[PDB]
Amino acid sequence: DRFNGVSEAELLTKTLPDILTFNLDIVIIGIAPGLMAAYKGHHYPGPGNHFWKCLFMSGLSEVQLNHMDDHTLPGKYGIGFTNMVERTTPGSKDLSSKEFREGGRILVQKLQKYQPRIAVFNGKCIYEIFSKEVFGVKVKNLEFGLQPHKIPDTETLCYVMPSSSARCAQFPRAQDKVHYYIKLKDLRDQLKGIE
DNA sequence: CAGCTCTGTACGTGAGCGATGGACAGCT
DNA sequence: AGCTGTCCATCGCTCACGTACAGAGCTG
Repeated sequence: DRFNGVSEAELLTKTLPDILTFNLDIVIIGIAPGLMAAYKGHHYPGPGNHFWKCLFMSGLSEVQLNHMDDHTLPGKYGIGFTNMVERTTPGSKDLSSKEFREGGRILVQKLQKYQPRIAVFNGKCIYEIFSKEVFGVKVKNLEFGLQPHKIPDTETLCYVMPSSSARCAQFPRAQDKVHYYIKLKDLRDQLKGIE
């Protein structure tokens, strides 16, 4: 067993709650919660996931944080959390086309409410669907980083990063993703100097 | 033909897991 | 000196909130 006696079937019935507030700077949008997040009730508890490590190596967090700290982030730092698909999935390749499109609609309504300065898509696959469904734009070479469109009727920017999951071989280490988190830290700073 | 879409497949790290064995202490 | 167990170091192994790209099958 990997979940201390809790069956994987029980975990798929559990959900992970969003941590959203008004006047946030950053909203971290994951694909869908995984088995460990459903179990813990916290964001990115995967012992090999790069999220908390990249958030420190980049300087967004001044100390080395963990999943139990996610609830302190909206007030201490200005970071929020939400997901494209709400349902617990053991992987991104288990989700269906309809599910993501249902999620894209429910996600855009959330962003139009809370209105963060930057919406961070923790995964490229979810921006592919979102761009097509919300902006009617399907481009050949989709890239990471700052995107050209703002969330409809808001001033929220769209930032895309490789998934913090250790699954992708194209960015094998946390060190290989850290660059996007630093460039995100710069965008937050550039925007915070509005005056 | 040229450009598009949908789908199948391969790819690097490092963390946790269960199996295994060598060190070492306690007892004859 | 012989025997027996526990502790822990370590091996082999799988897996993680994906990504990119080749190719078949469309379509203009």
